[PDB]
Amino acid sequence: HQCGLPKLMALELFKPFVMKRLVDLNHAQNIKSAKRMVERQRPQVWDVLEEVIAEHPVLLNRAPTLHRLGIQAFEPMLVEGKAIQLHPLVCEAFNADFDGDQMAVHLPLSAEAQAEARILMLSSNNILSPASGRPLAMPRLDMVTGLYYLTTEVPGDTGEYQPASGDHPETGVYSSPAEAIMAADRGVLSVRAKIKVRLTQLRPPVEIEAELFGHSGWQPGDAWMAETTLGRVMFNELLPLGYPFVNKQMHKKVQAAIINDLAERYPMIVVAQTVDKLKDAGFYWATRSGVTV
Amino acid sequence: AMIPFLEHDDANRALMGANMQRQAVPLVRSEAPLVGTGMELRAAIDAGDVVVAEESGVIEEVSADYITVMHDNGTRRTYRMRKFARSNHGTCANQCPIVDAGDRVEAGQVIADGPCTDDGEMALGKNLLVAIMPWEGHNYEDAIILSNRLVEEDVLTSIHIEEHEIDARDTKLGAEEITRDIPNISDEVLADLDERGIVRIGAEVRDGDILVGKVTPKGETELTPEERLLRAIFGEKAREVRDTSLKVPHGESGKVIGIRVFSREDEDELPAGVNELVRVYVAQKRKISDGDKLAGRHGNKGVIGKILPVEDMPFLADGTPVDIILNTHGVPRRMN
Amino acid sequence: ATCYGRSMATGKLVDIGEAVGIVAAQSIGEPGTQLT
Amino acid sequence: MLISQRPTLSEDVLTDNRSQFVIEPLEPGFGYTLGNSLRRTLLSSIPGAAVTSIRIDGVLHEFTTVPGVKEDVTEIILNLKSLVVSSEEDEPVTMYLRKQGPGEVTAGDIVPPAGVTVHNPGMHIATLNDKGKLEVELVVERGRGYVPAVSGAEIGRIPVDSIYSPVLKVTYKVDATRVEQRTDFDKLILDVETKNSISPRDALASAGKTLVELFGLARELNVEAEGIEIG
Amino acid sequence: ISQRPTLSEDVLTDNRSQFVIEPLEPGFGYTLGNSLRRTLLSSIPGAAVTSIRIDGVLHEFTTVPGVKEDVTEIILNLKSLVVSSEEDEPVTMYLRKQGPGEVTAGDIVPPAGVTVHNPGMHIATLNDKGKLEVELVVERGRGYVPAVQNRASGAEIGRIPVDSIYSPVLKVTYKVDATRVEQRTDFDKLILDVETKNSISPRDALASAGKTLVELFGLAR
Amino acid sequence: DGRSGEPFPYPVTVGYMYIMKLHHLVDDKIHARSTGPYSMITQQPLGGKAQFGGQRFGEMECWAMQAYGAAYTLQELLTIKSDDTVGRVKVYEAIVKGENIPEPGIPESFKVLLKELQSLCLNVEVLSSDGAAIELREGEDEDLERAAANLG
Amino acid sequence: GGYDTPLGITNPPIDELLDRVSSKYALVIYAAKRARQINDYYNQLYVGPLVEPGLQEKPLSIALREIHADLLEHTE
Amino acid sequence: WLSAASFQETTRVLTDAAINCRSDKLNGLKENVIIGKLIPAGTGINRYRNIAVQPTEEARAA
Repeated sequence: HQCGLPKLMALELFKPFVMKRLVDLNHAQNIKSAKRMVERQRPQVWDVLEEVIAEHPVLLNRAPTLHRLGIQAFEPMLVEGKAIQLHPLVCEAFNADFDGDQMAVHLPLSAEAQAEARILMLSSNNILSPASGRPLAMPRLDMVTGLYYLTTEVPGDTGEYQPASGDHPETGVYSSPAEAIMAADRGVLSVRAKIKVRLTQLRPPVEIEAELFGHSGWQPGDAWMAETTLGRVMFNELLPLGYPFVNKQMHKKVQAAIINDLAERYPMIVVAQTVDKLKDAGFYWATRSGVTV
Repeated sequence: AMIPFLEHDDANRALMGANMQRQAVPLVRSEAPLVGTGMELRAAIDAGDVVVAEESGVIEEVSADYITVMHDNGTRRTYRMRKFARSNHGTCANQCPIVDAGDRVEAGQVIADGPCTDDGEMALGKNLLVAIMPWEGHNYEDAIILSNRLVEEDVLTSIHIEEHEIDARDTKLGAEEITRDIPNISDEVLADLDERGIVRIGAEVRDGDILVGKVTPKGETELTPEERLLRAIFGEKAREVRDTSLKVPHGESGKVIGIRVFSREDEDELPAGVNELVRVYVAQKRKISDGDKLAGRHGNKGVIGKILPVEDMPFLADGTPVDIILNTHGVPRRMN
Repeated sequence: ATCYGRSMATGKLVDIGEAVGIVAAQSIGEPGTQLT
Repeated sequence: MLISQRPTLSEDVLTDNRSQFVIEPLEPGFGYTLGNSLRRTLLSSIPGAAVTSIRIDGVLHEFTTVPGVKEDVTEIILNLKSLVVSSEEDEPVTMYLRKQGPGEVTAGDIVPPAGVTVHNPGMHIATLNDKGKLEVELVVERGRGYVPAVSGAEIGRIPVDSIYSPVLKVTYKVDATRVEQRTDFDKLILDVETKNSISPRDALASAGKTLVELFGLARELNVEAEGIEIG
Repeated sequence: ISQRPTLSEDVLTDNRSQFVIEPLEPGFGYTLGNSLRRTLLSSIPGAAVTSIRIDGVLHEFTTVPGVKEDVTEIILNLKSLVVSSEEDEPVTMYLRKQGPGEVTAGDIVPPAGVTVHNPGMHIATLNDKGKLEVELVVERGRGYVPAVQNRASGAEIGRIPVDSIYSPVLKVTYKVDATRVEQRTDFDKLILDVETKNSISPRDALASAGKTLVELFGLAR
Repeated sequence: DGRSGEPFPYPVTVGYMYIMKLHHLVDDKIHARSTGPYSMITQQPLGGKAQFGGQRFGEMECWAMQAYGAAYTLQELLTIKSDDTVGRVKVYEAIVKGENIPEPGIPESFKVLLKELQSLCLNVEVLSSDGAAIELREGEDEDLERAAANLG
Repeated sequence: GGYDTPLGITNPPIDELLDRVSSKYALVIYAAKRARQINDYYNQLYVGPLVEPGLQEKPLSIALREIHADLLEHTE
Repeated sequence: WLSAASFQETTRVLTDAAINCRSDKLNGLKENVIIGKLIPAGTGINRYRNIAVQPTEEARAA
């Protein structure tokens, strides 16, 4: 729901609001001197600017506008530099490549215009294609790669679960996912290795939940033994609490199916936070996926 | 012919590369590429912006201003250097001698580097230590990540010279005047103006500053009621003026490197009605910034999306930080 | 609203004020650059 | 050399064992200076006690199933690794867990020797059926971090993964915060979840002391001007 | 389990040294060496030129008679100055050279408390008609500060501000030896490789980094 | 990794590439306007950065606004933000005084359209509900009443 | 109740705001008119805010919170 | 006729509209945009446009 706004750009766009709030406080004697101070970029204007910016939406547009998602409303935040910072999930909607593409900002003034921006045109309020209903703000490119690297199962990977043949018991089992993270901090466990973890905080799939927990549904805190990789646990923790565990290598199609399902059965804000969590994880693991030419 | 491994690039991306070489801006210091095709030298020479020795001889004297070569005939030839000249598009054309005093040169040899030339070869850019990899979504979607070294050591820095022009002409209410006396204007902001009202060579000008002071005749019906109250109370001057002074546009900074002034009082030819014409040249040192566009010769291009501190960059085992991080996903599908 | 059915963006039944002709034209024309 | 505007440490308590700490504002880039070192210090640098090995009566060569108990061997190993214990002197200290009557066994049924403490007595361990007998020996040592199971020697004794660290999980993030026209300042956020042995507060304080001691080694090479934020 | 880390310096050159901290928790070497590296690159204090004045030139884009390099190339050459100052206040150095010859950094006369560490560093070449007279203001700071404009100061037009790079360190890296044995005892040895600009020794730079990191890590308590 | 300190788990292709700085530069591209000069002809904001101009909100952007069903954003953009001559000044007053943004007026573009149609010998009248033709002008006394009451 | 504490413009969940109102557009008009009322209250000192206002909070945010708390009756 | 004139064949549309003395009802979102009126869609329809909003007695009490 946010966009980076260059400081000087925001100061010019919001100039009257910054002047009014500048005369409310005693920084400016009157409104004309306030204009003189904003034009000169006196240091007093940055606190006030950050104040008036708050929860005041702006509209971003990239030409050509093919469909209404070509214009979207964001909450601006003061950012360093002269470039507008755009969220990676809306690029698909804007067809925004960063080759030098430019975008336009518009400041809604009246209470009705601001309300329409916050409600009708807000970025996180439109996740889905108005045409096909499929998710747009869905992950793509590096993000996909990261998640795909995270949820892949590598046979023979470090710390792989072992049958416990011979004189020793099972070496691939962990009491909690936190313990598995501790093992991965040392060289002992690979994020992509097949293991067994006891999960309290994640919902089991349909078959395992009906078999183990019977008629009574699963509840947070109830432990169950899962056979997966630690990466798939970290991925499922990005999904909403109480979502049935998905043990799969995450292709783009699988992520699109999960987000399609969340759009149908879940509130819009839940989806909007889920795709952001998937974003951070997908990028972080994209840099560590080793993809190179 | 200047695209290395052209045969390994698809025709569309090679087209973009050929077109973007013509869009490269001259850097404050030029560096020839480690990997060339060999076309660079003849390209720079035939282009003409390099200074070439017409006849063989010995350099008699060399300065930043000129080179003079003593031919074996006893004849002399002196080549004057274009210094910080503004091109049609505002890039900085700056020639520098590559020869020393005792040097012997031959006909055809390059005496001085021009814009985008290193030792005679076309140099349109810098050799940068590159790492092909995704980095934290900052190079996502053709975006490019740079090391702050490129800012601190000025390796991508360029000079851009803007020509500001203003004239004083005849109007309905009579002639305009270029003057230092501008109503409602403090002595503090007139400090960098000379006695004519023109900014002084070497002044640092910023957004909104006065370059050339100018006043235009105003009518008495255009005074505010308060202004007319003052004029009638104090019996002020019959000449009422508006401040039309030439000011620096928004988002511009630099130093004044030149001033040219034309007047009717001299023999200077001016269009009818125009009494005085003054041009101010402002040079800006532009360090590479978020939003600037970079490209390679193969059609790969993007805008800088992040400039990281040197300590944030991935570094080799010996501690050398990479200069630039290009996203892996960009390479294979563009077919370069 | 009941004949048009669900709004693709919202996932719920199309609101009254909705202008579905412009959404339809944009939905048909936006992919049009992919047609060969 | 110049003075920096002093950063502050704030605590937002989530649960009794779980807290988020915020160090802000930090000069640009320093969130990543402090972040990974504080995380690895919190995890690996705090001494704590845990179970090094166990010996289950009735099963030595087998290790698959334990007769008389519903849970299998590895399921006993799992919730025995969850045992929260603290010791005083550092030597391997053996404990014994025995129960007869049908019911459920907890950590309170373990007999602590003098100088050790079981902080989660209500933690489930095993379920004893009718006539079922439960006898197991639990070795406890003090250490740091997470050491994997180290065996031959005498049969029946199984080394187990030893979680020494009193902190369960640590994750950090660096967010932008604005100080006087600069919006790129660093804001460090640490999310730490611990055992009830110690609070996240005392864990972060111990990590602070440890790292101050560590970088004190470089501080000792000379005395020369450095960034000084105090006051 | 109880042993304390020890820092032992091993000198390589005058401006390069290595520093070994042998006992460390496993996996703890990389992040410590990296906190040291990051602090060493960003935060180490030093001295650099702030502004310069040149007789007869009012700004950077122009030439001096008889001088081969223009004022932009002269400033770029001055970027290679490695200078140390004890004064902690702005102090002025002077340079005067006439006739033919090569003006180098050794031709600069510093005030007491300021030393130029590379006298052979090239500045300009002068022919028979060349004369070069330069004032160079040296200040003490840390990091990289871009040229301070004359608007933000009371500086006059003749004063040419210059980008100041204060960092004395040159190239910093590290390597850890991860000792993992079948026996329970494992540890990481940290080798921190530090090189400096000749302005200070690696020992002093690592000391400054140490005091900064101690001061900042004391915040948690 | 310069941030955490950990090594990246896989070898990364590194080398030296020749990179050019293109003449599309954010210093030239960034532009923003709250309020500025207007055309004497169409009474819309001037275009272009050098003129301190406003952004073009075009036909397709209006299609986007209508598909969203945002009526007040669209009207505000095309009236008080562009060619409404009284609406723009009153809007600046309202913001500077911390009041509500007033109701938009009539675009100058429509009046210009009517003048062009008339210049084509087309008789174009705006009819009210009762069938009479409305005449479009502006009261001169309002500016004089406020300006005169300003002094006292 | 399955969401983290919202940030900025999402402060009332859009779903919960859509429960008090039939459609998005009517919610727009409700919040807009209420915001105009709240801003008229501060110019004369009309109905004051029915929720304790933030330090500096836009009247549209106060209005959306009031609609979230069912403190306003709305007639179509 | 105002909407048809802004689409294609403006000259023809205006000639026919002039000879037929057509009267444009000014109801549509292209016509309303031209004259600066709220479009008859979304927030502009009369149902959403004119609405009474007042606090409840219970909220005014607290």
